[PDB]
Amino acid sequence: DTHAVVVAPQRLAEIFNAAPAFAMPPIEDVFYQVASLFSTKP
Amino acid sequence: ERSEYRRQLAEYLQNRMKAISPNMTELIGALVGARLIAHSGSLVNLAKNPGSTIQILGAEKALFRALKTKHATPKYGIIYHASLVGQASGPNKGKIARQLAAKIALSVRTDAFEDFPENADDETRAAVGIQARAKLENNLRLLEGKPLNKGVALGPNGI
Amino acid sequence: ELSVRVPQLPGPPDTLSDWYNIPRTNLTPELKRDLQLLRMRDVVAMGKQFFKKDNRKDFVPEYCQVGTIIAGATDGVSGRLTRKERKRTIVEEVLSSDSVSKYKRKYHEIQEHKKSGRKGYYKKLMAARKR
Amino acid sequence: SSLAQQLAQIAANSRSSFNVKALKASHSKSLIWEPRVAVSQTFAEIYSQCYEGFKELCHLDSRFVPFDATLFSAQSQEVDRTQMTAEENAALDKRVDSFLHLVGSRLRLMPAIKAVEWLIRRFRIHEFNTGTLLATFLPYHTIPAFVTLLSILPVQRIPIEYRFLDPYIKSLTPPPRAAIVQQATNRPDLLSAISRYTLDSCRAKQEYPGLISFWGGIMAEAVNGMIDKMRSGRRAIQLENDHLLLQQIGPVLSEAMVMKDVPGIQIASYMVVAILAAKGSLNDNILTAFMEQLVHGWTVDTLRPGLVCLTMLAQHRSAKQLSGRVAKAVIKVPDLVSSLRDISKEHQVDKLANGLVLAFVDRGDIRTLPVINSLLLSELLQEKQAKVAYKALLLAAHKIDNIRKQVGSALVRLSQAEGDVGDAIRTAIQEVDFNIEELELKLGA
Amino acid sequence: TLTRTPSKKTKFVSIAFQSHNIVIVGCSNSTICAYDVRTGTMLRQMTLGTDLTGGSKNI
Amino acid sequence: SAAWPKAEDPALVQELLDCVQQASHYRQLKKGANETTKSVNRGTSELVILAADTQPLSIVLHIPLICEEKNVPYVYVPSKVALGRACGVSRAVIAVSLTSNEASDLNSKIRALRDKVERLA
Amino acid sequence: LGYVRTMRNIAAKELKELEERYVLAGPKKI
Amino acid sequence: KVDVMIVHAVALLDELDKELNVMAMRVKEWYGWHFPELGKILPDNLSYARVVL
Amino acid sequence: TMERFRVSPCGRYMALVASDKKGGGMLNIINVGTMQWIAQARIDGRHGVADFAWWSDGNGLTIAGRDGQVTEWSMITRRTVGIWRDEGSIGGTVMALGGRNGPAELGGDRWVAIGSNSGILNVYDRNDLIEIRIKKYPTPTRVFEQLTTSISVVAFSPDGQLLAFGSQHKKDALRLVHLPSCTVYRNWPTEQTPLGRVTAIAFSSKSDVLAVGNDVGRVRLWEIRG
Repeated sequence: DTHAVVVAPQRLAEIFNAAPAFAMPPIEDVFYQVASLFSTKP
Repeated sequence: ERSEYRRQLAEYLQNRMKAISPNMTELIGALVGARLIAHSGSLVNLAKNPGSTIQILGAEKALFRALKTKHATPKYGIIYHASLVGQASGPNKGKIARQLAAKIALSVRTDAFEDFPENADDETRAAVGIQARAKLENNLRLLEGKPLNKGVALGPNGI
Repeated sequence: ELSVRVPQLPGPPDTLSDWYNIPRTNLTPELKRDLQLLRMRDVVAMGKQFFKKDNRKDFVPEYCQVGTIIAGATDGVSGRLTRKERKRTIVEEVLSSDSVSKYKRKYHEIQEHKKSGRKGYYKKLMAARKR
Repeated sequence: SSLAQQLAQIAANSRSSFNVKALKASHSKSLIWEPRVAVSQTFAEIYSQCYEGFKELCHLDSRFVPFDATLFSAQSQEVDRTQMTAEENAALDKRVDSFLHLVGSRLRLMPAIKAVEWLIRRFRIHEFNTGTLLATFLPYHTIPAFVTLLSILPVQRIPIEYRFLDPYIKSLTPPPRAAIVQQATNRPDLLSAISRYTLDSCRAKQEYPGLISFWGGIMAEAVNGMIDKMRSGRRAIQLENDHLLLQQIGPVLSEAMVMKDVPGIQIASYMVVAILAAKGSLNDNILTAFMEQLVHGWTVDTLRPGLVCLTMLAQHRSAKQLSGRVAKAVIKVPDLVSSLRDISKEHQVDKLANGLVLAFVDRGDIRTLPVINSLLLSELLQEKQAKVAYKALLLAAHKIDNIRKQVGSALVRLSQAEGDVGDAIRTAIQEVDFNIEELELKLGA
Repeated sequence: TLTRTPSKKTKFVSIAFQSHNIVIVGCSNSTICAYDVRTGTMLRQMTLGTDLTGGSKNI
Repeated sequence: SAAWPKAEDPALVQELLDCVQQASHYRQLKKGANETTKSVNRGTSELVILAADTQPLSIVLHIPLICEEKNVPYVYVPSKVALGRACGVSRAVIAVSLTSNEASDLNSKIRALRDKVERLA
Repeated sequence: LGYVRTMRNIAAKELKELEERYVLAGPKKI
Repeated sequence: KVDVMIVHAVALLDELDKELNVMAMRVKEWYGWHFPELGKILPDNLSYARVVL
Repeated sequence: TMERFRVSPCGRYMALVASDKKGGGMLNIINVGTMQWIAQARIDGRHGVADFAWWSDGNGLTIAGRDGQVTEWSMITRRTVGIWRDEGSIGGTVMALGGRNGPAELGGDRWVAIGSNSGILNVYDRNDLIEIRIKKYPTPTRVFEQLTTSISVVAFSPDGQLLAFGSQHKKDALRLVHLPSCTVYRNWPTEQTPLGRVTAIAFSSKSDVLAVGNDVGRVRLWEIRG
């Protein structure tokens, strides 16, 4: 059985702050980064 | 002819500082690294210096006058004309100056004492410099993206 | 060809535009001693050369700049200070000059005249009465 | 000073200039030219330079011809906004909003800034349409163009949700993303304004990756911060906070998940749903509702990120089996077990696989048989889940009243699986205590 | 010299070898040290409590 | 490796860390590589303890050079985290340097401890 | 503290120089 | 690698900088007698030398 | 003295720490139903045995002794299975050991918490403890540096989900950690939660009630619902 993962807003904000809105990697790569951050795999 | 000789001398100096200490070159640049090597005398004599000393290399006159008069000491030396502190302004410039001095001390110790099996790329030799540069730039962009103070938005009446 | 502007919208004047931008006085204590000397130069050249008595309330001007005479191309063997006399401040030049013994002598004369009968004289008289 | 208060209300709501100094200042406020020439700059040369810029814009992209007809015309040289009636002003607001949504993509170019300089210096967008203009300049919140727009904006026309730019107008520095997301997680007004703006743009099919990435990032960090606010421990308060979050978000995520035509905004919505499911602890019905709309909404361009979000949803559910239409759409997925192995390389797909197996077992069609067999031989379930799955499969084979032939072929195929899942099937048969020889003979004879 | 114990009052009173490279020394501060000969290191330090029969608290 | 005056005996490591904790309470201590460097250069450092678990060893290998030039004893303890929460920092210190004064029980302990370090050498 | 540190550094260099010069001026051998 | 090359090279670079400055201003005052509007228009000293060439 | 002792969850054995320090501490194991000495386990340290705990199936016991050493010593072969070291703890003070579904050869207790005297509490995973061989320098699943002073009391939930650890020397040093996430609960204790100087803590058998008793001598109760 699983539980709700915990994440640090510093890490998430660093991921989204690494580039401006324009000239960021596309939304697919950004989504895989976010899902990998939130993935509950040991 | 003198100007072309200066330009090719600077290219030689960049090549030579890259050959000697790739960590400091990946950190700040061959020119300011050469200035630090000059003011210290030798690479080992620089590696013997701590981080605060590398911060205030070059500002010795103002430093010792301020210390002997109980004034406030200068914040930085040649690290100013280094590149990475040039993006900041004021207090963030001072904080980047401290952090760059400490990481420069780390990188110069690594470049002057680590041993390598000589079939080693310049990249895996300057890994410490590359990692320190990326981390320090992240700290700088964070200090630049620090938000200002929130204020009460008053309407037309004063409410 | 036509770029976006950058908005740079955020007392006494800094530079006198009508006098080719002389800076405001950075009132270092060395400058304050120099200005005391320049208001006091009737006493420095002790008696040998008097000056027009210019005495205002504040002796610091609002605009100054410390300088040095460079050179006269017509006079360069006696109209030129040696290296061992080129002092940084005017008051350093004055102390390196002569007659400092003369200043000290006159100062001791004034000190005797002012301690003439003030309190040491009265202590002396009181001891001579009580003895 | 009640009279002074009512009068200041009138003075802030007033729109036209009425003395010469107010006219000169309101005409001097400009983007490109400095104010010293912007005072003495008349409308002919303004229209000449900015019409040249708009011409360059029309040679960039095609759909600027209606605004060539109606906003950049030789009569719009002369037309004054404050002398038209309220409905003419409303139609003008619609045309301005359409042009702003259209020009939002290429704002970093001097042609687009020239066009916006025309709109500001003639139609006074910075005094009459501050909401849409400020939302359109919002995604570019680092560039000096946004710094100048922040300068020329009048302080009292800024609406309430954007009223957090007051210290930056005081000190003209571009506000950082930390400030934007912090105001987003406090006020729901700014968040709803950004989401309304971007959904309007995506309905008008004038979106672009910069705006979509901005909206996704701001709402993602905003939902993170808002859940970090909503977590309160007392059961009633966290239930009310969950309902409040869902009522504040639900329409935005619904339209952004069902919107087919823009896979950018659909993937951004999937990111928001993934964070909202993994971090915030929701309920089973809300999670199955998210799955139902997601499988109703994906396409081929978003299939694999959609499966990532489905994996995280099924992982963070509480129950074990899935609801129906999700099973139908994942039947329709072409390469399921290969994709799930690709995801399981980093994401622990076990609960999703188990839910699919139980749903297909409860489905009495037999066109699911290759998917059921591939899922069981996939080694993507846990061994207990595989055992109870085979048990329920045999229970359905008993429940059935052809079908028996197909399930017999599948059952003997699973019984003669080779690996650890074959070990699990054998011990499951041994623990349920039925005869593999009885089923083999009844299905073979 | 392989090593020396940190305390100067540590006196070595017995020695026997476990294998080709591991030496077991018995030490008068109630100690049995297991050193390794090749690098001259200290594998471990077995110890014993006080003697509770009389005084002289070191075994 | 290059960590040749290594302190491996656990009783020796325990004595060194107890002495470091005591001197830290007396503020007779300098924590960190740069403050160790400054104290050794100014010649006030009575004894200096390094950590062997630094991942680049070169960031601390310079200290024995000036230590040999100034004739002050240096000794490597294993764990930088152990040295850290012995100092009382909750950060991993890698080089601590504890000085002397006119008279203290810690001064006598420092004399005995550098005697033990000389034994280790 | 900084000022006292600088004065102590100066005094330490002078003490080293003076002890050296004093020793140079003025069962040992077997 | 030996860094006495680094020390001597950066000292030579500083000496060369001051020497380049004084020779460039000298060619400025030594050609401006024939053409001073050039010195007014071109501030970059290497470009000054190239245009005199 | 017979002060510190622990009873096995099997209830057959009970362990007493001897008062014989001399750089190495031993503890005697006594059969309970007859109250007879049956065995003696001895570890090497600097002052002896800080704390210890039986295993969940009750065959071996884990002794955390000062100078950071930890010995797992079984009952079946009645000698030491293994020895490791807490990462840089300058001296252990208390330990606890709980959870389910761990290493079946090491007793099946999944989580082990060791609180030093610096205030640092390391939480190790006992499947990660295995390289029967034991890794000499295991890495903690998480290091806690929340509390400032010396860790006094540690207790796991009997359901292996909660971990309460508290320091006494400061007014109100108590924290609550969920497992296996290893995150400190941030909404309790608040600045006005009347703990006191937390001297003893205890979870109920069904893990519904947390009981805290302070040095003034009062006991307080919190239900623990999710």
